[PDB]
Amino acid sequence: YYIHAKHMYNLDRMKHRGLKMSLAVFSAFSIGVAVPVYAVIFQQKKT
Amino acid sequence: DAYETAKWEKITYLGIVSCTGLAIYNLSKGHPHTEEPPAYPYLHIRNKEFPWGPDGLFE
Amino acid sequence: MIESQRHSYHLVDPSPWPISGSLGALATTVGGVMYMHSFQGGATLLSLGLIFILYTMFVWWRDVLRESTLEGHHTKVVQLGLRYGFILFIVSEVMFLFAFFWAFFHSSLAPTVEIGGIWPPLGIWVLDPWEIPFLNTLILLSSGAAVTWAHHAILAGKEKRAVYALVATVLLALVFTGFQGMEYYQAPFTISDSIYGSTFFLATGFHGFHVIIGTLFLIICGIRQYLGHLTKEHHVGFEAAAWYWHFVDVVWLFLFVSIYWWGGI
Amino acid sequence: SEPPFRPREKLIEKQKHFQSVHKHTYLKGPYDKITSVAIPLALAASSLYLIGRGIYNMSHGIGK
Amino acid sequence: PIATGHEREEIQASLEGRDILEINHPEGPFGTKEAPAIVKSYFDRRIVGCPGGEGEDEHDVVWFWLENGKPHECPVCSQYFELKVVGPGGDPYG
Amino acid sequence: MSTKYIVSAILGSFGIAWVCDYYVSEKKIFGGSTPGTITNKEWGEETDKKFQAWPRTAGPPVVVNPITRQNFVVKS
Amino acid sequence: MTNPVRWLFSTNHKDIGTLYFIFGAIAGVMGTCFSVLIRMELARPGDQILGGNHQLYNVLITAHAFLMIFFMVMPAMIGGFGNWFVPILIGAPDMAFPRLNNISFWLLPPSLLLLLSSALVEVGSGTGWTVYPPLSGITSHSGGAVDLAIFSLHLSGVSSILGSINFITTIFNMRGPGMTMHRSPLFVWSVLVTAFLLLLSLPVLAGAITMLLTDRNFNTTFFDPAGGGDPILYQHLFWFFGHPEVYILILPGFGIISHIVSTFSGKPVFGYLGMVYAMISIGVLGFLVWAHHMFTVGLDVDTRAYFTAATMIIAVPTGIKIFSWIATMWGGSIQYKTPMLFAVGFIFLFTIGGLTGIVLANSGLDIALHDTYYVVAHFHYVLSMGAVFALFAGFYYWVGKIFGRTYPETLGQIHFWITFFGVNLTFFPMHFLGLSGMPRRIPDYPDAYAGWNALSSFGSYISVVGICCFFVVVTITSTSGNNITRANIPWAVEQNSTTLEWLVQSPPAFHTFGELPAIKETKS
Amino acid sequence: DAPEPWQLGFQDAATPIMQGIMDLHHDIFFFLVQIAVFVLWVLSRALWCFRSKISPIPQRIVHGTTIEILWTIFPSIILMFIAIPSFTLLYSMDDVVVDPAITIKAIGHQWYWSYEYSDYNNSDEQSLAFDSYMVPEDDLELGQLRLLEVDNRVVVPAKTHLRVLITSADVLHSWAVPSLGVKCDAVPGRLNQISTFIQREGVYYGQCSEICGTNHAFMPIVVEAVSTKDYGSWVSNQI
Ligand code: HEA
Ligand code: HEA
Ligand SMILES: [Cu+2]
Ligand SMILES: [Mg+2]
Ligand SMILES: [Zn+2]
Repeated sequence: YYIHAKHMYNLDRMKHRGLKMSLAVFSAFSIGVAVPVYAVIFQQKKT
Repeated sequence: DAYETAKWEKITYLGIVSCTGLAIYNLSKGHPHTEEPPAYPYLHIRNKEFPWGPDGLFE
Repeated sequence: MIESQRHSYHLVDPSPWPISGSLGALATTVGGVMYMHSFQGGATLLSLGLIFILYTMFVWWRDVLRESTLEGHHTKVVQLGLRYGFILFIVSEVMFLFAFFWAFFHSSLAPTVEIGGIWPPLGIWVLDPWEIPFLNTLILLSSGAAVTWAHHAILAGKEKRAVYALVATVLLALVFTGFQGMEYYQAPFTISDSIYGSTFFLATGFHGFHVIIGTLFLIICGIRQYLGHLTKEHHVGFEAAAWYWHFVDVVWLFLFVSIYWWGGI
Repeated sequence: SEPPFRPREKLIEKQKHFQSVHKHTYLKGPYDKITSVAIPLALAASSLYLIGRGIYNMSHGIGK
Repeated sequence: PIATGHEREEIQASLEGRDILEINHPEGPFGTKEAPAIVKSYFDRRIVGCPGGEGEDEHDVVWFWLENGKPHECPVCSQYFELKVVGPGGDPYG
Repeated sequence: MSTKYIVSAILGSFGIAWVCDYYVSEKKIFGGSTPGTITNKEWGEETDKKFQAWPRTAGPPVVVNPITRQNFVVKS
Repeated sequence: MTNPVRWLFSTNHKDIGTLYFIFGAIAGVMGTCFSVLIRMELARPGDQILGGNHQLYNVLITAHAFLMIFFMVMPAMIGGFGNWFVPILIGAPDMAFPRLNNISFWLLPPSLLLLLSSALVEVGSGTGWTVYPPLSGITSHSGGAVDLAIFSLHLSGVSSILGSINFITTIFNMRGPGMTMHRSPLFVWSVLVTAFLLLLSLPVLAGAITMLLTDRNFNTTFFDPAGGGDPILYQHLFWFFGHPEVYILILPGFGIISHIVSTFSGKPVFGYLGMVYAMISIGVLGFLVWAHHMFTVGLDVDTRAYFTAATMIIAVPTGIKIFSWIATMWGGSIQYKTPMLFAVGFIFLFTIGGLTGIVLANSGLDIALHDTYYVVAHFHYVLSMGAVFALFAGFYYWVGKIFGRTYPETLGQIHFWITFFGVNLTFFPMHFLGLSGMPRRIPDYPDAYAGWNALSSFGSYISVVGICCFFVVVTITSTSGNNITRANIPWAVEQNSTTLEWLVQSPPAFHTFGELPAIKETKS
Repeated sequence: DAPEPWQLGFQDAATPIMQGIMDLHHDIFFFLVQIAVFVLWVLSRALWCFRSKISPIPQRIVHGTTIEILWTIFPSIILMFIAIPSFTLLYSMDDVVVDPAITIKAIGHQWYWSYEYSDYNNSDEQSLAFDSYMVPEDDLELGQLRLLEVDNRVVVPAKTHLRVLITSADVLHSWAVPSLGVKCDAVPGRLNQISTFIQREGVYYGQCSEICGTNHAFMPIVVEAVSTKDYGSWVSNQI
């Protein structure tokens, strides 16, 4: 654990960090622009 | 130090004695209801029926 | 130890009770809607969420008691901070009941043309404001005096009579809630009546709910004082209980005066 | 001046027991094992399933 | 009464008459002509804030990360800040 | 340093917004309709000639926007 | 398992701040998708993409308003920046009452789920942002959508009350040593004042919507006309909440802007006591006026006169604040980085919004301009520009700190310029239409107003481009392979800093303090 | 009177109320353009003359005197100047010295209006009552506007006083015609009074400004102001 670490995150360490953060932000955007559209799609799928 | 405890003990005992007397007074009253009022428009409204619809809760 | 931590504030350790309580609140809210509108899973979901909130609250207070009584993490400063937080909570509740009182007053100063321009509406048999409501005020007044007696029991080093005063107060609060229940059952008018009945019952019901929660707070403090968890110098739970009960009594006094005295006049 | 109905050394024994374990706050004690890993866990699982079913039914207008 | 741990240490200190963190209030006279304006620290290097002021003037606040080996003078009011460890001088995070 | 990049990106942003607008409201890549009052292309014509003399239910035709259009009848 | 403990369980005010930031970004994207859908529907006269179902359009406007006014600015100003930078800045260890912090944040996402499910159930909540009683009555909706939305408001309100109690007790109790109240920075001060407003006002909203709920389902007559209980009661209560609600979305913005100007002008904030007292007075006079939102409903003349006077008096202190900020740039050694860009844009566009607000504050002018897009332009400049631009400024200024990396500068300036141009094009024609007289909240407009709404619709897509650029910036920051330096940024390299939070580390270690700061406190 | 394409500012006035509104807005805008241009100028000159290449020294002043009181006082007199006309407009618009000559109830139903010029009937049941429906898309002639034309418009005599009692029957509404400068709320329980006095003939258009249920913005209002003789003929013919 990293309670006793010099940096709370120490983000550099993880495995190349690039694909992980890219997917993270893209999935954040997908959840932000998928549900609002999906609500309208479902409402038209209804009556 | 303890005089305050004694004094509030005394007045709380007085309070509960008076309250018990007043409870004896209030009870033993028959409480006969008067006649139902005429059905004014603003009484007994049902905008959306209750889940336990026909009569309100506590009846 | 403090000499290595270099500051007397409190540093808590992780506990899933925040997230669990939030999940319980979501359960309670969806169950509330599904019971408000007729649905299959309504009642069971609402009850399950409500007991979930109760359980998480129980384990949360148990954890706080465990820390502060056995681990001893409460120092003077966090002791003060707890008082600060609870005074703020009481202020919030004051504003809530202020909003309800505003609803009543805005509905009862200038009654509309559609209830005759008069108050109370014709055909609503107002309670005599002196048979039951006066007894309820006397009961809560004696309960407040008993709470003060309990506080001066704890402070004066006499840590045995504190349980006697607390149990007397709990008995008075139970008598009060019983008489409020009797008043509800013997009511000559229901909630679905005019604005008078509606605001009366909403305000009185929330006041009674606050009475229930204050009473159970007092029961918890009574059990703690019987078990010895409180001392003359270091006791915040009892002080919170006393302040909350004084709050409930003051709200009842305003409620009695305005609604029962003025509204019936 | 009277201690309240307990010897107050049972509390000292309990203090020793709590300060003499090496876990987080919410897992100390044998009571809390059962409590704070089985009751809230299964309870939240059931709550989550019922919440999902209820949202589904309300949205679709089924099972009135 | 009953107490153990942090409250016990606090109350033992307040019964013995000592203040636990009395090193956390420097409260020294302004300036350094032949006497440094001194602070105290339990670690190697520590944060210190100067509001300056003989008693009439003052500058709002300046935070400087004071260290052991080098005295540091306040940027605006120009007074020295000489540190003196009263504990084990070590990097604050080890 | 970067004013080239900033200005170029601003102009590119305007271009992209224009393309999205053209596809979504001029050709409607997402289904929709257009009123019969705008596609006729002669409706505004009659709307203006009617601001000259707007029909009425009780009384002769009367003008609208007399001030801001400076259109009104004379001695009679 | 250790990571799920550290996230779902940990108290750690910094980590709760990070969670708040992620939630704020998600909610913001959702709100912008709703806004783009609204603009797409309003692009041309006629039925554009909704193809009818104006009920769905009303649902869309309601959901957009809730999402961005409750789940985007508040979880980012209070939860986002507040949680992080109150205890770090004030010079304190972990916040007071950490468990309340965690419970508030984890209450928020269930509130989000309630709001979306309210937008998704049988038909929807087409009642607007301000749920008015008779439309939200059970005769006119009969769905349950309004019940779900009301419970969403309950959960959000309870979470914000818990957070407000947290912040008030922390500022009053958890300060460092020697630090008198008049040495805590203006960010701390604005968070204190906004927390007081959030503690006092929000329970009134809870009471009003509880009363609406028991009017709908449990069949009371609080807002049913037959039996007394006019809807004016609900208007009064909701807006007694509503205006303190809107002087909460901008006060943390004021604090952040003060800090940014102070750190870019090489000099602290001019007239510190003036700033403090002006902000306290804004907080106090945010309560004494609440019906300046309902001039056209039938109040008597004297109430209208009084609320006119109250709005003017609340206008004065913001003027003091803006002039103070202008003064504290007269020093010199400015440096036009992106946080300074966004602070300057904040000041300018908030000035424009405030002047429009003054135009709206009078009575007769509100008689002519009630519920027309003039009001929409007013509060979109004020709220969007002010709050969101302060948010972006704070985000750059302190992503210098949270993650430890730093954004690329040309992309930061590109994003500022794109967003400024787009969102200032798309909201000025709202002023013009409001003057023309089109009513607010309509899916179709007469042919006359079709001229500008094609031009405003051209403004939303630029802002979408800006937001996509912003997320590219966030990703390139989180994967930037070049840490914090002196050539990149000159802030954190300061061996002497006005604010305490810059001289600690790149991210704070875990307790933010191996040992608390001190204060010399002379005159022995 | 009617909305115009690519229009800046208010429509045309046909009521002393609307004249007052135009004048008040113009005075307010005069003062506030002065304020805005001065603030923008001072901000720009502060940013530009101290741009890191002329003044690289912070110059360190933090306490200011006799200028803080100046920008505390001068905005106060600005507010006094821009609140002198508003109060006068309010307290000269409230008074109705003259008796109203007619009375036109405007009951705001759910998605369509209704009117009753009830003051012409000898009985109790009301004569001269009708409904104001929006004309659908395909029921228009080549000239009229879209979703803003009404069957059987409101008729009103011109150059003579009025008194319209706004009220509703289903949900909140608002009677709102901008060219007359009339906007008020129809709340299902109350009966709001609006005293207006048109000055010229012609037709004036307006819309609902409050969220009614689903056909909001399809619930329009049309008021004709016609000569008194023609109004008399129309009423006698409608009875
Ligand atoms: C938070 C406040 C907020 C914000 C930001 C916005 C943003 C926008 N709004 Fe919204 N709007 C409201 C609050 C807000 N709105 C309210 C309260 C109403 C009233 C509803 C009613 O009257 O009932 C309304 C109504 C409203 C309407 C009228 C609806 C109607 O009349 O039918 C319209 C019309 O187009 C509109 C448009 C827009 C547009 C184009 C934007 C664009 O600016 C889109 C926003 C752009 C951004 C730049 C912000 C996004 C930022 C991010 C996502 C990054 C976040 C960063 C982090 C947190 C790290 N809004
Ligand atoms: C976001 C926060 C916010 C802020 C800061 C403001 C600012 C102000 N608002 Fe705003 N307002 C809203 C939130 C906000 N408002 C919202 C959400 C709505 C829509 C509600 C709805 O949907 O119904 C609204 C709408 C609204 C209305 C109309 C409501 C209705 O009729 O439709 C009114 C009118 O009373 C009003 C009043 C004011 C006033 C007087 C100010 C003033 O405080 C502005 C102060 C700012 C300054 C004036 C600029 C700085 C001052 C100077 C530089 C000094 C010089 C100026 C003078 C000479 C004094 N607001
Ligand atoms: Cu306001
Ligand atoms: Mg209105
Ligand atoms: Zn100094």
